[PDB]
Amino acid sequence: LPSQETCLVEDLLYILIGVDGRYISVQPLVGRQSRSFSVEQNLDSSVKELVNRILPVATNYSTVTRFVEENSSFEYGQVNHALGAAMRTLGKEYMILISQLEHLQRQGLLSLQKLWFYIQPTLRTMEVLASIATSLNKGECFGGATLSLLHDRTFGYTGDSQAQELCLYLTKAASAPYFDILERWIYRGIINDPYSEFMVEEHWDQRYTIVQQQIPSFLQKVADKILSTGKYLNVVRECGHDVTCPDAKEITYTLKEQAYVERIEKAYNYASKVL
Amino acid sequence: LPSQETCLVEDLLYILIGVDGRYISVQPLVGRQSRSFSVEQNLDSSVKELVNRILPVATNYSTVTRFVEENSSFEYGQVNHALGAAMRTLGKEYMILISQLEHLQRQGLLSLQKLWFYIQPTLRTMEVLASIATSLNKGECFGGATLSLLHDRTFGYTGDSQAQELCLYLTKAASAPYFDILERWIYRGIINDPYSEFMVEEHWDQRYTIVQQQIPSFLQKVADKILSTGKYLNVQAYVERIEKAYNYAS
Amino acid sequence: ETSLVRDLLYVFQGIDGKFVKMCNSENCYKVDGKVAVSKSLKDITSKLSELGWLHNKIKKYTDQRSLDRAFGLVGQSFCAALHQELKEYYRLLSVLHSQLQVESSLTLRRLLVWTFDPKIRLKTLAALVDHCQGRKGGELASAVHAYTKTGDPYMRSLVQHILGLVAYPILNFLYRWIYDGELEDTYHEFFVASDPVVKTDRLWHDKYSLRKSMIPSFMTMDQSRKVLLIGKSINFLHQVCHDQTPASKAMAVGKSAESPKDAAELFTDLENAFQTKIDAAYFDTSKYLLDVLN
Amino acid sequence: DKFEKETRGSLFGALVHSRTNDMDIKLDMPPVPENADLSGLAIKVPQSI
Repeated sequence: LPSQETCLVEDLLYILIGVDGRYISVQPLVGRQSRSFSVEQNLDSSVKELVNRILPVATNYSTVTRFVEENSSFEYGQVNHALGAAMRTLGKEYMILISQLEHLQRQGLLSLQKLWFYIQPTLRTMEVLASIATSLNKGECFGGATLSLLHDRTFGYTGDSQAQELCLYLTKAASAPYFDILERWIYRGIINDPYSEFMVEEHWDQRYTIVQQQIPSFLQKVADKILSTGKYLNVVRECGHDVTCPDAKEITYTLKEQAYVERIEKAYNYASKVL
Repeated sequence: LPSQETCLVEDLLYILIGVDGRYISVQPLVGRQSRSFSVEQNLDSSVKELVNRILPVATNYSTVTRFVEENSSFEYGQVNHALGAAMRTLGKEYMILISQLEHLQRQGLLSLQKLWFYIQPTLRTMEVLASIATSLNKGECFGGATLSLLHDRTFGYTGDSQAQELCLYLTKAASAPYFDILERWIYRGIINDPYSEFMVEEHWDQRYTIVQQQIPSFLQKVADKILSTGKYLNVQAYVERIEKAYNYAS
Repeated sequence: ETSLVRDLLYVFQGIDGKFVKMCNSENCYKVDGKVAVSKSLKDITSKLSELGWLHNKIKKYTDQRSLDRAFGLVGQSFCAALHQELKEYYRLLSVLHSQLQVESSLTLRRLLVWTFDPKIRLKTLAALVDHCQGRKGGELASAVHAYTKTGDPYMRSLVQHILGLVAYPILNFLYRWIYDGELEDTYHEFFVASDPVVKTDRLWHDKYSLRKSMIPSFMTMDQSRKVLLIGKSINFLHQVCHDQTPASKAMAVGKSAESPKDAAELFTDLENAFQTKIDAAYFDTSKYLLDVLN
Repeated sequence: DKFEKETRGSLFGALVHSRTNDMDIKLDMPPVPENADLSGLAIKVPQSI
């Protein structure tokens, strides 16, 4: 009777995980972004409006992890599998707060207000993971156009510390797969990935399939220079030659998204000369 | 329910020696080749995990019982009591690990699968030595014929490094008597065979037999080269030892 | 309370615990079997479901081998790799049994996220065995290397280390046959096979068919074409007694060094560093082959 | 041996805190930080390793 107010706390900590309560139902409804969780009323109308207040905060997280952690595993080598896997990592650490709250529930040491003040920065973290998961389903994006969207994120938006903070890490960690094969195309003239993400897929030195559906991760200026490099790198394929001339542009690594223009320019004049 | 489980932790250590247990009752069917254990009944359904501690120790005792049937009935000094001695040595180093756990068992630490990380390098170790011992004893193998089996184990056990380390160590510990007898034949020119320790059995017009109850680990062709070093002295690189013997003699 | 806490530790070590479900097949599932039912107990049994079954997939494979001499190369080296991740599975289960029994706490939300780093690890490792249930060494090497093509660098390092160890007999088949001509394959699980045809005195006759249908995805086809002549050119100098490594003796030291060097590290399959000195063997055995006639 | 030792310290990834080869560690999260009582809880991003 007063006890039941603590009992709905313990039922709340399961919503955040994404699973069934002991007196709060979980509906794994069709559609994502919003599935509805049906809160069974109990006597004292005030603590029920209060729980209803904190309820959307657990809800918007619980949908977005679910479909993207399984969808990622189905990816063929593409940057969206490195991306969905990095989300799952940040999703472990959200659950640390769920279990730290349940550690303070051995007897009631928290109330519904004391929970909200704690997930107060994690509300700005979750709402910016929320638009990622919706934008990459709208396009039905593949690996070249995924990175095109995430680029503007790491160079736009402000409002919380913790929102920009997460959004540096995960956008570099989507670009970093791309970079590893980037040095593989711009020096070795091979793709490892099943679908390349660049301006061109593989094939005189105009015999290419231009996909615009998979384009480079930045602005088009480096993309024009990625095509030009692959022309020098085609000539050596055209009639055999030393393809082990580049390695002195590989003693140092690339790894930039604040000055991708410089490393691609240094990857261009190096490829012009060894020809 | 936790108390009954920690009793059978203490009874397993006695079983693992290869002896009578306490409330774990053991019956040899035909002379410790198979031994049926009769575990207690409990209100825990961790009975399956009990039956999974039976099969390691199944192979424990049957190494030891198999190798002493050879070595006490003829007194093999060529291969079978050699391998009986390498295996008694892995038996001492088994039983000190049994003492390592009994020291620990007079404190609260060990329970069901606390011990099973000690059971795991040893499980891989004893299961291959036992599938080795079944074939030597019951195969009917003595002299070189044993070496020829252990040789096929080195091939078969490349997968697993722990498995590879045992049959390496057994196949060289089984040859260190048997190489010495062939060495005095190819170096000095003396041989005596009381148990038929080497292949060449005397009786110039003395014979240079290459028998197939002691078939060699090495090619039959290179065994000829052993044979004929000894012909003119008788009135990895262990094959070059014979070839450098062979150039001396002729 | 404590009963279902102790059940799920015992499914992690095998099957059963306090109740019977006894799934040695199927998809393993936990039935609480109590009069005390709550709806969070339904979600905890579906937690257990793919933890215990994916553990059981490793047991289905290494008991399917039953450690044997038939496929005692690659097939059982793969069971060897899976035995190194078998142990580690038991290890997060022993620090949870140390919390329970006196050294206390039950499973909670703490422990609920702790296991989920194994959970994703066992989806890779259960998928690695699902890929390849064949019993050939060549198509095992094309299967587990193709599961390295996928994204996710958390599992790329995890499989890369399985792949070095599936490969530990495979490169051990390779360089001995290249320098000298050595074989042990009687089952033909070496991707380069031997003796389809009768064995006669050499005159450049056949005794190797490399099989254009089973080449490891870490090797390239034009290189498998080069090594085929290397095996033939040295075995064709079995009509002289010089069976040594051709030209430089600096190649013979390498195989001996290399088998310990691969063990000791993190089990990395070198498949573009290896390709450098097998070029230099093709270059060795061709001037040697003409210099014994000279 | 490097791969085995690395896995083992983290206990198959069931640790995030400290490396241990003891199997006697208590699996527990820490008490709420003092920087997490001035602004509430905040998820640490593993930047710059």
